[PDB]
Amino acid sequence: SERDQLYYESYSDVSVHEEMIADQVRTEAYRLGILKNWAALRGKTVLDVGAGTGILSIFCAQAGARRVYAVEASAIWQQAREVVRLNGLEDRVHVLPGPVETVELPERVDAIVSEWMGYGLLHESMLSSVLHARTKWLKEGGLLLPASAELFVAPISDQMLEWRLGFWSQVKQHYGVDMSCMESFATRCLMGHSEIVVQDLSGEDVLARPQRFAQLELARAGLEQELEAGVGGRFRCSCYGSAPLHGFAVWFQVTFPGGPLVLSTSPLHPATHWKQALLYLNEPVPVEQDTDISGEITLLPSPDNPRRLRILLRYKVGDHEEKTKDFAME
Amino acid sequence: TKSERDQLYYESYSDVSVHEEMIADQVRTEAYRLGILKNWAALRGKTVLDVGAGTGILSIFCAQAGARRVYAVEASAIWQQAREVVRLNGLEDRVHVLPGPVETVELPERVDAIVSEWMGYGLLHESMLSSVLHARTKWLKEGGLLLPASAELFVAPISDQMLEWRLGFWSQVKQHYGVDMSCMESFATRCLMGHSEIVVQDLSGEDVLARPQRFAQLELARAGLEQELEAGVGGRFRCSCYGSAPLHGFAVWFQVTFPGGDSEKPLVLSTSPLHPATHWKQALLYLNEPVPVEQDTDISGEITLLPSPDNPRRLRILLRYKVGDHEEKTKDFAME
Ligand SMILES: COC(=O)c1cc(O)c2cc(NC(=O)NCCCCNC(=N)NCC[C@H]3O[C@@H](n4cnc5c(N)ncnc54)[C@H](O)[C@@H]3O)ccc2c1
Ligand SMILES: COC(=O)c1cc(O)c2cc(NC(=O)NCCCCNC(=N)NCC[C@H]3O[C@@H](n4cnc5c(N)ncnc54)[C@H](O)[C@@H]3O)ccc2c1
Repeated sequence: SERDQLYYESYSDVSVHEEMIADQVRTEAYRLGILKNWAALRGKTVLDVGAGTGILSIFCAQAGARRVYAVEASAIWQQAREVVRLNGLEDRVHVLPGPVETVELPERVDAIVSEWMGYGLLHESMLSSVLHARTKWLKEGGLLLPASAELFVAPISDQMLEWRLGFWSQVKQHYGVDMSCMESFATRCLMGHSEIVVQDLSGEDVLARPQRFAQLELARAGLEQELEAGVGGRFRCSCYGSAPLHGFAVWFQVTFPGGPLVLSTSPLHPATHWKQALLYLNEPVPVEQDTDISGEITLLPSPDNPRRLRILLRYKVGDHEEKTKDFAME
Repeated sequence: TKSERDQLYYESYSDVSVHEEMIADQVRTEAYRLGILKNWAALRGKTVLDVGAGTGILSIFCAQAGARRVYAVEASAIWQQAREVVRLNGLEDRVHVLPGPVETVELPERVDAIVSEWMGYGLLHESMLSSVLHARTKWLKEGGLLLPASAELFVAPISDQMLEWRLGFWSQVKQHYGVDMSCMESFATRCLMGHSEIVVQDLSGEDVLARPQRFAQLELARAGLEQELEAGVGGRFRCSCYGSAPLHGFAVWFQVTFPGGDSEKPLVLSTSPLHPATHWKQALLYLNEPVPVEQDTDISGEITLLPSPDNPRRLRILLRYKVGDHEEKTKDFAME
């Protein structure tokens, strides 16, 4: 309650809603994903879980929803009421303040729309709120937007990290002072920790074919029990070539029903504010073409904080013995 | 507490990231390189104290400039890496890395010169200045050399184009997505401008609304400078706007100046938005809301850099200001 209240009012500031709507890959994907469901939303009722400024609710109205209930727990709900009023939709889009867990809707709804994903998919873990509203207020077999999330893992050779490690071998060319001996210290500092690092990679950093290691269907009942215990699964892949293996990037996509539109955070797709979630090994591990990497990745809430993402990594490079690493978000 | 702050600072400077930023800062590292090498005559065969040596790169520049002995004093765990950096370049006979605070180090001798890179954001936030002044009094010989010799503080009124774009962003949602969100503008201004925090951000010359005014100078060689630091480094200013724009507030930045010696022309390391970027960026002091001004609009007031009452290392800035015919206003800022 102390946490929930502190977590909600982190969204009472403009900067995080600005960043979300300024992410055009995200916002266009949601806009299209909603509008493309015009046939299934037309004449139907909708619950926007965590409506924020209310922009997703208004796309739902544009898709022909007859009513949208925009439920928002933080102070930003006042802005959304004015946005709705300003767009002339106060008769069809109803901003209700409070947590979706305890708000009273006038009715069960035909559809849920929500943008609930955090870093590494489940950090902040608003997903439990969405699934709570599904059970309580979505009608049987009702539409969820997006409908599902897919998790991906790929082994990586991070060019940024390389450049930072090799920075110390370059100081001589720049200023006449040799500093190559700092490299191992830079390695321990940048890789030896146990934090999930949130950073933008590109296709150049991907060391093998991405593997989908879990799918979460939002419409599947009892998925709330699974989240507390951890979701994820196993993977196996083979390296493209020779490079220092730095670890793994984890990312996700969300899929809207076809009416199929996919919002991807892959480093092979245009960048989003989510970037990717990097799991560095303690030190770089040389690999070559067809090196076999297998393992298991599990996304869990942290013991100390149920909204903080933790990731249990088990891996095995070639024949170098199975290792594990325990990661938590900063 | 102080033990909380000191442990957070040990841990920070014991980590590679902050040193990578300072050395990657080519404007800074190169100025110090030229500023030191330019003073070879003063430094040839003399002794040097490097206050806060970090990785030792400044102590090595000193040895490269002809110094016979350099004491490279560094309080964080990074002293161990600097010891290896000195050994790698074959300098451990001339450069001695000593761990710990400069306040408690014991040198074998007093020194001919002090070099230090001690400047925080807005010059004095997190400042190692008091460490440098303490080493000056205790270890520098009479008439010894200080590198850099001085710092100067500058203020300018600003129309921050990036801030403008964030303020107008909500007015541009409809053209992009069909949803009118221009009612958000007032709310965004309150968030982005209504706080009392100093914001550290890069600006360009396009942001500077009037001639930058130097309002203070710090001459490191002056004994009893220490008393001015606790009461306030500050000064008064007046300027006239270049043209029409919304006035968002003021930018504060600094330069430091190395003595000429061989060339007599003084090398300046600048953090002005008119000069190449550095990691110090600028300290922005936003008004509660934009104020429209035009060509030759008068702007005047007083700026005082102070320590915060709760934390002496945390920079506080008192801004008193007057825009044209508006009434004088004040706003009290602290670093986040
Ligand atoms: C100086 O600053 C820095 O340096 C900084 C550092 C960062 O690390 C920064 C990180 C950022 N990124 C970030 O924060 N999030 C990116 C993904 C987030 C995941 N959440 C999500 N999808 N958003 C929509 C959620 C909306 O639903 C509401 N809601 C929640 N539960 C509810 C419930 N039960 N009932 C009703 N309403 C509920 C919320 O109130 C909100 O309106 C941004 C800025 C950052 C800045
Ligand atoms: C037993 O020791 C502990 O447990 C300890 C105790 C402290 O109280 C600590 C206090 C710190 N605070 C601090 O650095 N604030 C500055 C922030 C902006 C300005 N920085 C800048 N422009 N360049 C930094 C250049 C290098 O100067 C070193 N240094 C700093 N002050 C020093 C001193 N008195 N003597 C010797 N070396 C000192 C740093 O470590 C750094 O590498 C850090 C670490 C500390 C460690």
